Amino acid sequence: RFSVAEHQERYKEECQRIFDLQNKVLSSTEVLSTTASVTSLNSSATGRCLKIYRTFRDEEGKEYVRCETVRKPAVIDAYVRIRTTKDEEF
Amino acid sequence: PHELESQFILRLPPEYASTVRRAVQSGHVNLKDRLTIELHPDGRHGIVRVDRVPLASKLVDLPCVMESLKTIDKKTFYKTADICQMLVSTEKKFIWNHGITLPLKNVRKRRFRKTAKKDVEKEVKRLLSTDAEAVSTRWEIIAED
Repeated sequence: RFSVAEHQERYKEECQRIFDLQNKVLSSTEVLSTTASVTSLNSSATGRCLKIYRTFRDEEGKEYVRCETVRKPAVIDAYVRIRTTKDEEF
Repeated sequence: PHELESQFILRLPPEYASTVRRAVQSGHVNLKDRLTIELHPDGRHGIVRVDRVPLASKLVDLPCVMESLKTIDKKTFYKTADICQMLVSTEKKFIWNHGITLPLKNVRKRRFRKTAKKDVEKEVKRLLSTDAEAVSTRWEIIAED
């Protein structure tokens, strides 16, 4: 609890141990056998997906509407961020 | 101008690797006729022909980054290029999980932090391009559907 030496000593010993472990891992000629478990994020914090109905005009005369759903939360974030920016860009 | 040289690693089957190694250490131009490399317009597929025998190749991405370092006195080493690709001969398939050295195997699965790699943004660009043609847009929360 005496940071003067306790904090300095423990931090130094931890750093030395980490360095020794890294050196041992680098020096191993042991052959390892041919994705590690990770937390799986939900489709965003809100658990939502992004859809988009949209109108266009075909050759001759037509007015078809396309509804497209984006379930990729990565595509979502980048998509929305531009609109919110373009909404403020006016 | 100067263009940075592009070095990659070629991995061969072990008998063909022994013949290519013997022909390289010999040093004649006979090796030049014997060893050819044809890279297909896929960009991730090829043939390596050892002694006119075709072998099927894939250009894969390596999980670590290697750097070639040349020297004249073996005390100071100058970085010459970055190596990140290997033309193993015999997308997710074009990514190699293991590293070249023995301590690094499946470095991607175990010794790599899983912050992220990359795809999602090219899809975003395509989505914005499709969005451009819109008059009435409809988007909702969505649940278990």
